[PDB]
Parts: sequence; C-alpha cells; structure tokens
Amino acid sequence: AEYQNIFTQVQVRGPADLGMTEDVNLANRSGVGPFSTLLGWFGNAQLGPIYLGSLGVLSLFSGLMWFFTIGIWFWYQAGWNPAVFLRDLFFFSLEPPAPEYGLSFAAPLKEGGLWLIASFFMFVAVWSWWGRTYLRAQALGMGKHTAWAFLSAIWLWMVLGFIRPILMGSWSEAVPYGIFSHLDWTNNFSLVHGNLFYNPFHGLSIAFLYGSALLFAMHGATILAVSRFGGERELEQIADRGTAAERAALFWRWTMGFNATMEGIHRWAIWMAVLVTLTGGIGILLSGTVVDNWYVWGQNHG
Amino acid sequence: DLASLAIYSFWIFLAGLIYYLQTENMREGYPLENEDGTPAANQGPFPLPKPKTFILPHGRGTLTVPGPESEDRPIALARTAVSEGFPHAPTGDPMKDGVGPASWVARRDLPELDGHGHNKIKPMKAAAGFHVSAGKNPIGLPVRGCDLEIAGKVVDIWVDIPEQMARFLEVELKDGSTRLLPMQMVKVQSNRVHVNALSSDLFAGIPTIKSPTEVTLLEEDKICGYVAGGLMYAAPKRKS
Amino acid sequence: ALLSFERKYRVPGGTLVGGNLFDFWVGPFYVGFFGVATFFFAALGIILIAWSCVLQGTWNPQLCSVYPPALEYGLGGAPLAKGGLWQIITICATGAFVSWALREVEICRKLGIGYHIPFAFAFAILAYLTLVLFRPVMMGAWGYAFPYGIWTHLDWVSNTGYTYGNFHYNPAHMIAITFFFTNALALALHGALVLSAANPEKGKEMRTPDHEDTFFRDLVGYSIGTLGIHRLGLLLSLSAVFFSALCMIITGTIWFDQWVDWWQWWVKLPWWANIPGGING
Ligand code: BCL
Ligand code: BCL
Ligand SMILES: CC[C@H]1c2cc3[nH]c4c(c3C)C(=O)[C@H](C(=O)OC)c4c3nc(cc4[nH]c(cc(n2)[C@@H]1C)c(C(C)=O)c4C)[C@@H](C)[C@@H]3CCC(=O)OC/C=C(\C)CCC[C@H](C)CCC[C@H](C)CCCC(C)C
Ligand SMILES: CC[C@H]1c2cc3[nH]c4c(c3C)C(=O)[C@H](C(=O)OC)c4c3nc(cc4[nH]c(cc(n2)[C@@H]1C)c(C(C)=O)c4C)[C@@H](C)[C@@H]3CCC(=O)OC/C=C(\C)CCC[C@H](C)CCC[C@H](C)CCCC(C)C
Ligand SMILES: COC(C)(C)C(=O)C/C=C(\C)CC/C=C(\C)CC/C=C(\C)CCCC/C(C)=C/CC[C@H](C)CC/C=C(\C)CCC=C(C)C
Ligand SMILES: CCCCCCCCCCCC[N+](C)(C)[O-]
Ligand SMILES: CCCCCCCCCCCC[N+](C)(C)[O-]
Ligand SMILES: CCCCCCCCCCCC[N+](C)(C)[O-]
Ligand SMILES: CCCCCCCCCCCC[N+](C)(C)[O-]
Ligand SMILES: CCCCCCCCCCCC[N+](C)(C)[O-]
Ligand SMILES: CCCCCCCCCCCC[N+](C)(C)[O-]
Ligand SMILES: [Fe+3]
Ligand SMILES: [K+]
Repeated sequence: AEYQNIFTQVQVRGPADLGMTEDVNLANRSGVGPFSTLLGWFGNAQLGPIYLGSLGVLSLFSGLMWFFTIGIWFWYQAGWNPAVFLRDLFFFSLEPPAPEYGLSFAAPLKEGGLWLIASFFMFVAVWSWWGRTYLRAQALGMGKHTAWAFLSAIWLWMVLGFIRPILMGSWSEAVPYGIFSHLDWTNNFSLVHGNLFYNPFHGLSIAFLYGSALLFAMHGATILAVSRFGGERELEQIADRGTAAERAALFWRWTMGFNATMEGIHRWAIWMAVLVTLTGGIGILLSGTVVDNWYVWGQNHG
Repeated sequence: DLASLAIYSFWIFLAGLIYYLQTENMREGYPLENEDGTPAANQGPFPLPKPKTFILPHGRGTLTVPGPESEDRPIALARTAVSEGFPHAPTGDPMKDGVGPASWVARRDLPELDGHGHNKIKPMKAAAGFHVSAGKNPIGLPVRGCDLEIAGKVVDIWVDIPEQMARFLEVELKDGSTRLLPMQMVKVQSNRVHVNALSSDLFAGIPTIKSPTEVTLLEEDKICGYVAGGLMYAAPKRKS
Repeated sequence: ALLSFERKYRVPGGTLVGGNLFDFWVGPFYVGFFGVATFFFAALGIILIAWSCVLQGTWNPQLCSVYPPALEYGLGGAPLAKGGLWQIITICATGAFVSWALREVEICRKLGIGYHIPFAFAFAILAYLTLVLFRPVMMGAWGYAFPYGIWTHLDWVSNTGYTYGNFHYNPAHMIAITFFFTNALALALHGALVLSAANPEKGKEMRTPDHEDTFFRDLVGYSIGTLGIHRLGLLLSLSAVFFSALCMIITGTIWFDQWVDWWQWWVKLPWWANIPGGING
C-alpha cells in the first residue's frame, strides 16, 4: 500500500499558535481553544483563537436573533410540544407577508411581521459579517479578495430576499424560513416562470457550479499529487517555483494542451466559484421583473 | 429587451475574463521554447502579460514575472530522434543527475521562513514543545526499502512549526550519516517505516543537507525529486 | 514547443501498455497508447454523432440529438436510427473517458507524481455510467438513459425528476446538493485566501501561510490548514458526485414513488405519530 496523503499518519503538536499580529487589535482576540486530535487527521488540530470585536458581536448577535425568532415560531407551531417540534421540524415555516400588505410593515406579527423581524436580524447579521471579512484582511495587510468573493454570494441572497421582492412590489415574493418550505418555494418559482432551464443565467450558474466541482477536484487532486514535493505550500512556490509547481503545470499541459501557474490557478478558482452566484442572481432578478416566462422568452431570443 | 442585452453583454465579459486569466497564467514558463531553448516560432494567440513584481518578506528581495526564464543548472539529457517531440534519454544516472521524475529545480539555497522570520522547518529535538500527539511515533523504527532490506533507523521527525505537521523523517544509515525522506513518501507501520520508492542501496544516494538543523528550498527539491524519481528508476529492484 | 522548464521532464518511460511505441508528444499533448485509444473512441463517436444528425436530418447544435432506444426495445440492440447509434456513441464515450483516464495515469508515472487526478476523474466517469449504464440496466431499458443533446438532455432531467414529484425530496439528492454548495464555498474562500496573501495592500510584503491561518482563525475561529483545504476541496467535490450517483441509482429501483412521501417514516414514528399539534398531528 502506497501512502496517498489523504489522512495524516503522525500528528505533532507544539505550543498554541496565536497568529500574526500586524495591525490587528490584540485586545479583541480570544484565547486558544481546545486541540482536536480528531480534526488533525484531515486538517489542523488547533481551534481558536477567534477575533471578536464590536462588529463581530453585532453580527454574532443578530444571527442568533434571526435563528431564535424563527425558532420561537417553530416552537409555537409545535404547540410547545417538544415531541411535535422534533417530528414536524422540517415542516415548520416562518412565512413572509401576504401580497395584500405589499412592501409595507403593517402585516400582523403572526402573519408576516415575524418574518420581517427575523429578516431584519439576518440583514444585519450578514452585512456586519461582511464588514468582518474586510476589516480582518485590512488588519493583516492582506488583500480584500475574501470580501469581494463573499459579496458575490451576498448578491444572490440579496436578490432573493430583498431586491426582487421590492422590485416586484411585495414581501410575499421573498423566501420563507424553513427546510421544506424553502425547497417548495424554489420548485415553485421555477414553475411560475416557465421552467428555469430556459433561463440562460440558470444554465450558466449551473455550469459554474459543476465547474467548481471539476476544478476543485482537479486542483485538490493535483496539489495532493505533488505534495511529495512540498506542493501544498503554494505561496512560497509562487515566490520561487519548485519541481512541485513544474510537474503540476506539466500534468495538465501534457493532458489538455495548456496549464496554469501556482498563482494563476487561484484566479481561475476565485472566479469559477464567484460566477456561480453572480450569474445566479441575475437570472432571478430578471425573473418576473423583466421576463415572465423563460420558455416564451427563449422562443423570441435564441 | 433587457434580458437579452444582459446575456449578450455577459458573454463578452466572459471572453475578456478568459483572456485575462489565461495571460495571468503565462507569468511563468513563457515564452515557449524549442527543444534547444531557442524562442519558439509559434507562441500561440495569447500575449505575455505586463510584468508584476512580488515583494518577498524578510528582505529576501523580489520576484518579477514574467521575466527572463533560465533553468540555471545543467540538464543531462540528449535527443532520441531526429525531429521535435520525442523523449530525451538521460546521459548518466538520471537519479544522480536530477533529470526525469528525479528532477529538481534551482530554488533559492536558503530555507523558507515563518512569518516571524524563523526557519519554517526544524527537527523536533530542536523545536521546543513539539512532540508526536496522535498515531504511531515513527522515531526509532527501522526504515525498509522497496527491495525489502533495512536501510536505516528513524532518528527524528522534521516538523513544520507554523503549520505543525510532519514534513520529513530523518533516517540514520549504516555509515552513521542521515538523510531526510519526505513524509508523504513513507508508510509508517507499527513495526517499521516502509519506503516503496527507494531500494536500500539507493538510500545513500539521497542528496544530503549542509546544516544539521535546517534545510533549504534547494535541498528540499533535490531530496524530494530524488526519492520520487526512485519510483520509476528503482523499479528493477522493487519486489512484489 | 516546450515550457522554459519542460525538457528535463520529457524522459522516456512510465507507459502502461506497448513500451516506447507511442511514447512521444504531439505539440504539448503527450500521446501514449491511451492517447491513441482516446482519439479513436472520441473520433469515431463524434463522427457517428454528426452522421446520426442526418438520420435525424438536423445539422444545428441547438437541435442535433441522439436519443436512446425506445423503452420497448428493453435492453437489446436497435436499428441505428431507432437507438442503435446512441448505443454505439455510448460505448465510444466510455472508451474515450476510460482512455483519457489511463492516459492520465501514464502522465502521472512519467512525472513521479501521485495518481490522485485520474482517481478524482473516476468519480465523474462513474456518475456518467450510473446514468447511462448502471441505472438503465437495473430498470431494464436503455430508454431510461438520457439523450445526447444540448437541450434535450435538459428535458430528460426535468422529465425524470418530476416522475418522483419535486425531486428535492430525495434524501441523497439533498446531500449531494449540500456538498456542491460547500464546494463552491470552499473554492471561493480558498482562491481568495491564497490570492489576498500573494497580492496584499499596496507596497506590502507578501503575506505568509501564517497570515492565512491568522486570517481565518481571526474570522471563524478555526483554520483548516494549507494541506487540509486541498484535502477538503477534493473530498467535498468527490463526495458531491458520489451522492449524485447514489441519489439517482436508488431512484427508480429501491424507491420509485413520490420522494416527498419517503419522509413519513419519521413523522409516523410511533412515540409521537398521533400526538396532536403541529402540521402533521
Ligand atoms: C425544480 C426547481 C428548479 C430550480 C430552481 C431554482 C431557483 C428558483 C434558483 C435556483 C438556483 C440555482 N440552481 Mg436551479 N432549479 C432546478 C434545477 C437545478 C439543477 C438540476 C440538476 O436540475 C441544478 C444543478 C441546479 C443548480 C442551481 C445552482 C447553480 C443555483 C444556485 C447557486 C448557489 O449556490 O446558490 C446557493 C447560494 C446562496 C443561496 C447564497 C446564500 C448567501 C448568504 C449570504 C449565506 C447566508 C447564510 C446565513 C447567514 C446562515 C448561516 C449558517 C450558519 C453558519 C450555520 N438547479 C429546477 C429547474 N434553482 C438559483 C439561481 O441563481 O437561479 C438562477 C435560484 O435562486
Ligand atoms: C426537474 C429538476 C429536478 C432535479 C432532478 C435531477 C435529476 C433527474 C438528476 C439530478 C442530478 C443532480 N442534481 Mg437535481 N433536480 C432538481 C433540483 C436541483 C437543484 C436545485 C437548486 O433545485 C440543484 C442544486 C440540483 C443538483 C443536482 C446534483 C446533485 C446532480 C448534478 C451533478 C451530477 O450529477 O454530476 C455528475 C456529473 C457527470 C455525470 C458528468 C460526467 C462527465 C464525463 C465523465 C466526461 C464528459 C466529457 C465531455 C463530453 C467533454 C467534451 C469535450 C471537451 C470539452 C474538449 N438539483 C429538480 C428538483 N437532479 C443528477 C444526478 O445526480 O446524476 C448522477 C440527475 O441525473
Ligand atoms: C461563491 C459563492 C459561494 C459562497 C461564498 C462565500 N460564502 C461566504 C464567504 C464566501 C466567499 C464569506 O466570506 C463568508 C464566510 O465567512 O465564510 C467562512 C460566507 C458565508 N457563507 C455562509 C453560508 C452559506 N454560503 C452559501 C453559499 C456560497 N457562499 C456559494 C456557493 C450557502 C448556501 C445556501 O449554499 C450558505 C448556507 C456562512 C458560513 C458565511 C456568512 C456568515 C454570516 O452572514 O454570518 C452572520 C450570522 C451569524 C454570525 C450568526 C448566525 C446564526 C447561525 C444559525 C448559527 C447559530 C445557531 C446554532 C448554535 C447552530 C446552527 C446550525 C445547525 C446545527 C442548527
Ligand atoms: C468528479 C468531480 C468532478 C469532475 C472531475 C474531473 N473531470 C475531469 C477530470 C477530473 C478530476 C480530469 O482529469 C479531466 C480533465 O481533463 O479535466 C480538465 C476531466 C474532464 N471532465 C470533463 C467534463 C465534465 N466534467 C464534469 C463534472 C465533474 N468532473 C465532476 C463534478 C461535467 C459536468 C456535467 O458537470 C463535465 C461536462 C472534460 C473537460 C474532461 C474529460 C476529457 C475527456 O474525457 O476527453 C476524452 C473525450 C473526448 C475529447 C470527446 C469524446 C466525445 C464522445 C466520444 C462522444 C460524446 C459523448 C457524450 C456522452 C455526449 C454528451 C452530450 C451533452 C450535450 C449532454
Ligand atoms: C431548539 O429550539 C430553539 C428555540 C433553541 C431554536 O433556536 C430553534 C431554532 C430553529 C428551529 C431554527 C432553524 C432554522 C431554519 C429552518 C431557517 C432556515 C433558513 C433558510 C432555509 C434560508 C432561506 C433563504 C432566506 C433568504 C433568501 C433570505 C433573504 C434575507 C433578506 C436578504 C433580508 C432582507 C431584509 C428584510 C426583508 C427586512 C427589511 C428591513 C430592513 C431595515 C432592511
Ligand atoms: C467553524 C469552527 C468554529 C470554531 C470556533 C472556536 C472558537 C474558539 C474560542 C475559544 C476560547 C478560548 N478561551 C479560553 C478564551 O475561552
Ligand atoms: C472536516 C474534518 C474531517 C475529520 C475526519 C476525521 C477522520 C478520521 C480518519 C483518521 C484515520 C485514522 N488512521 C488510523 C487511519 O489514521
Ligand atoms: C428590530 C426590528 C426593527 C424594526 C423593523 C421590523 C418591522 C416589523 C414590523 C412589525 C409589525 C408590528 N405590527 C403591530 C404592525 O404588526
Ligand atoms: C471561468 C471558466 C469559464 C467556463 C465557462 C463555462 C461555459 C458554459 C456555457 C454553457 C452554455 C449555457 N447556456 C446558458 C448558454 O445555455
Ligand atoms: C469551453 C468549453 C469547450 C472548450 C474546448 C477545449 C478547449 C481546447 C483547449 C486545448 C488547447 C490546446 N492547444 C491548442 C492550446 O494546444
Ligand atoms: C473553459 C476553460 C478553458 C478555456 C481555454 C483557454 C485557452 C487555453 C489555451 C491557452 C493557449 C496554450 N498555449 C498556446 C499558450 O500554449
Ligand atoms: Fe491551492
Ligand atoms: K521538542
């Protein structure tokens, strides 16, 4: 049996790594957490420390509030019967205001006002969280890629629950909170609009989602394949190419006639993934605001 | 109609993006060369991108790419046909010569440093607080080559400090000298560490490092390249 | 043409079949025995597909389609125009994809690298065969396989899924989707992290892997490591295609009713099945 580097053979542990300092505010960093021998087989074993400043607490609070708001309604829908709670757990649904209330906030609590409160906490959670992925990178002197990539996923989430409902003039259009309900909402929207396979942006979005799986398989296979040459240390192979980089380049050259660099493969990456939700949110935003029936739109644009 | 303008626009953006990406990926190994290193006539349809420069940390200088490309070492290979596109036979011991799967790159002959500028990789015995914490401790085990002969004992683990992993085994040979063996290229078993890539006789072959408590990016590549090349080149003396 | 570092790697050896006969390059493409196999399978196939698209009578990409044989033919043969060409083009594709794969194993040997890539590749080959071979052969017909058509194959997906209602309700489809979403998530985050390190604020030194680990630990309280994330992204996208094969292999064989009903087994668990309240009781 040849070793394939999928799982660790010998874990070694040193003192806790408390991380680079640069301009990070250390007053706001927690202590190191526990050390999971479990994790260490696949990844790193050290949990913590976490940075938690003002902006993190705001986000970490709003999120719990959005989760709890949904959750209380879920207990209620279960008639406070813990057994029913578990049984119908995927069937509960916090639902948005009925269309007669339009975009207003007047709708009663138990008929949408609760969805609008839970959605507020979500808005504040996600967005202040975005501020976190920026300020953390700024704090270490690094770029804002992580932040711009997030902004792409935010864009779909923003179109589903905010921009399209407002453009469509009513909170009723927006997605409910609940396992099965959100699933049926999806398959519904597809039927209301003429089968989304006829939407060129759904088709595109899918392509990238497939392509993200293809690429990360490709990339992660390749870096494990050349890990016997220190391949996984991509930053220093960028500053100073190695045989790892060379043979990884030359695998895909001799297979498909072209290849990447150790830094280039990560721009392929960041964009294949980011275009998933980028095209994805355009396909939704156009749906019902501009195009009513993708099928019918495809009959006159194709 | 808005939708069709958007989808037409997107496709144009995407071609520009592919172009942008494909050039950005030509910052290394270009421009393409004939088998004698002269510039190649057909360079494909993509232009070299404008040079970018990296500011390496710890006063290690810069890198500017794309730049002059040079192998910066002799290559013991020679043509096997009279026309382009065929293998190139080694002219000595490809293992000793670092050609083929035995190949190494002329990386800087300094060691990689952590973010506080200490050497990234140390032996454990010289790494305060580091110790094995899960799975078999290989230190002390006999190291067996692919010819099923014993070639050395494990006298330390060479560990990455900021990542906290094992990165080499340090093996002591019959003459008392060690070598380093990439961790991803041994199987730590309960009574032995097995090395399928090398046969015992080839263990002294392994390039040797110059300091006992550090290893440079160059010394890594000659050690890793050699072990890996053993896969193809030892095979006359690989059993089962 | 070679790369400014390529020649030293272009040694002989590594082949699985036929020695040094096909052991050469063609441009940047390595050939080998399985480079030839691929080309044959991939060429014969693409030929039969353009000539299947006169038997249908159509020379448009948005219209060319090679449908499987009809359910009536079961699992046997069928005339070329009535399903035979699909059956051939399907064998071709299998040969081409298994050829592309073994060809990759040779390229792996000659480079002294590990076989992780054409092993990852196998999962895609296996999902494909699941849809065109394994699943049709337990349901008893090639007509349960999909057509070879840019838009018709999309039809089949809608037609197939809706046979079982909203296909969302498939529990293995669910787990597939979850890995796929997590993969894109891991891909975005991975690309950006590397990139924000090599490409920091203006005029700054390159950030180190320490700076990556610090960034995530600062942000989510964990950081998986630079070896882990490559292990992850491989596992996440392989997993997703595994449960894709699975979600389809169980569908039409061991489960063939509306997938939404599969979930009663939970709701109808006896310790709470007739408790009043909530949606179900
Ligand atoms: C039967 C139903 C319809 C259908 C209806 C829809 C609809 C409607 C939509 C999609 C969407 C998508 N569909 Mg479709 N889809 C169908 C068939 C398919 C098939 C298939 C094999 O048939 C595939 C492969 C896909 C694939 C896809 C994806 C490419 C795309 C979503 C990208 C994404 O990642 O979103 C996942 C990412 C997000 C939702 C963003 C989330 C971002 C926020 C910021 C995260 C917040 C987290 C929160 C704070 C909680 C934190 C958790 C705690 C940490 C624990 N669909 C059929 C045709 N599909 C979307 C799209 O773009 O369509 C154009 C969409 O809206
Ligand atoms: C009406 C639509 C139904 C539905 C019905 C189905 C059906 C039906 C199926 C799926 C399957 C899938 N669906 Mg579903 N699904 C729906 C809703 C969704 C939504 C969503 C947001 O609503 C999402 C995200 C998904 C997601 C997915 C994935 C779990 C999976 C697709 C990946 C896959 O199989 O890869 C596998 C990848 C491959 C098979 C590709 C193999 C590539 C080969 C080996 C190489 C080819 C080379 C090529 C020819 C080269 C050309 C030349 C070169 C380019 C030069 N579905 C709705 C409810 N879903 C599929 C599945 O699980 O299949 C196993 C499937 O069949
Ligand atoms: C390229 C697009 C892909 C992508 C990108 C992406 N997502 C991102 C990022 C990026 C680049 C971030 O920067 C950010 C991040 O930090 O990731 C680590 C994020 C992120 N993507 C997230 C999720 C997410 N991304 C998704 C999708 C994807 N994101 C796309 C496929 C999906 C879906 C629907 O597929 C989900 C569910 C989060 C992990 C994070 C954004 C975090 C956020 O907004 O947090 C605010 C909320 C809180 C701080 C508290 C929330 C309360 C929670 C419910 C937990 C507490 C309750 C309980 C104790 C546990 C709950 C879970 C169950 C066991 C109950
Ligand atoms: C398993 C994880 C993911 C994955 C991985 C993966 N794919 C891979 C690899 C790996 C590891 C490769 O090494 C290999 C490669 O070269 O990648 C660049 C490949 C690859 N995956 C590809 C495609 C692909 N992968 C996909 C998916 C995925 N691939 C998974 C999500 C998808 C989809 C639908 O999501 C597609 C389209 C190719 C780019 C390439 C394989 C190249 C190959 O096999 O070449 C030989 C064959 C030909 C050149 C042509 C053959 C033509 C046929 C004989 C006739 C056509 C038959 C076909 C059935 C008709 C289809 C009709 C459609 C309209 C529906
Ligand atoms: C155990 O019980 C306790 C009580 C402890 C619990 O906590 C139980 C908790 C639960 C059972 C919760 C389980 C949670 C869920 C099932 C939630 C599932 C969530 C989803 C399926 C997400 C669906 C998609 C949601 C979208 C697309 C949202 C968009 C949000 C908007 C972008 C926000 C827009 C803002 C609005 C509408 C407010 C307007 C006002 C402003 C000021 C901006
Ligand atoms: C996604 C994984 C999340 C892991 C979050 C772990 C945060 C670590 C906090 C540890 C706190 C240490 N201490 C002693 C101050 O409590
Ligand atoms: C995303 C985290 C994944 C954690 C999974 C841990 C899997 C345990 C497998 C370890 C293998 C044990 N052993 C003895 C082979 O080393
Ligand atoms: C913390 C939430 C911030 C306020 C925004 C939420 C709007 C909710 C409206 C509730 C409606 C109350 N009422 C009586 C009209 O039903
Ligand atoms: C960054 C990598 C770029 C890869 C581009 C993927 C091409 C997919 C095109 C599929 C056609 C989709 N559509 C909507 C026109 O039907
Ligand atoms: C975009 C989807 C389909 C694209 C087809 C494959 C692209 C061919 C890339 C191979 C390039 C080989 N070449 C000519 C550069 O030597
Ligand atoms: C769909 C993703 C693949 C797009 C193909 C992009 C072009 C690759 C061809 C690069 C040219 C190779 N060459 C000639 C420079 O060696
Ligand atoms: Fe990587
Ligand atoms: K020690």
